[PDB]
Amino acid sequence: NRHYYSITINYRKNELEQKMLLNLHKKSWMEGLTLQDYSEHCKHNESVVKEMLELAK
Amino acid sequence: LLKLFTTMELMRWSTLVEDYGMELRKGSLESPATDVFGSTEEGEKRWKDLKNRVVEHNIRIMAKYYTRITMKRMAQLLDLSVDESEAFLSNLVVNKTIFAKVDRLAGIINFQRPKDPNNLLNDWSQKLNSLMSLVNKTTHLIAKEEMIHNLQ
Repeated sequence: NRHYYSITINYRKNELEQKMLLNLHKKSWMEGLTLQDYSEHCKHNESVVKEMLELAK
Repeated sequence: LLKLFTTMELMRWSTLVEDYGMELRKGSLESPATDVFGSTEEGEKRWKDLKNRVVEHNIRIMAKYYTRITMKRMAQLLDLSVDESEAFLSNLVVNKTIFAKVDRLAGIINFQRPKDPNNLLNDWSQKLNSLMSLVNKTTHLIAKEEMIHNLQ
């Protein structure tokens, strides 16, 4: 620290970055039409999840 | 060859009787037909097992379609006895006919309608139908939405 110090750091975010990046990340965790991969798991509950339910038991 | 290629329509072999007869008669091409019939029994095995081979192959083609051809009526259209059709079933038991359904009362056979487990079969069909409608509905919707932009 002698002859060598530091400074604080803060951030800033406007509404365009907040909604564009927020909706962009939510969409990055969502689907295209948002209805595609729902029935995939709804019907995988009868085929694949049954093994996870038996192992869970 | 085109009739034996695929999608064999159920036709009468009497039209092929004169075709094979003239195939033995004409000498311009495929002349050694009498050499095919050289032996007294080999040609008979090739002919009986030939008509048998196509009368089994057409069954293997129509077996893909689930149209329920009602082989009881098919035996009437083919003008043959049901006993050699039971022998044809004796050729199907070695031709892997294990995926079929028979009836004690009637004579109609079923090449489909299994126990149908809903977790595998209806699961698969509902997956391909629903998902295919979802992504196929997804493509031309926004694709046409881009096609209408050029009108401005």
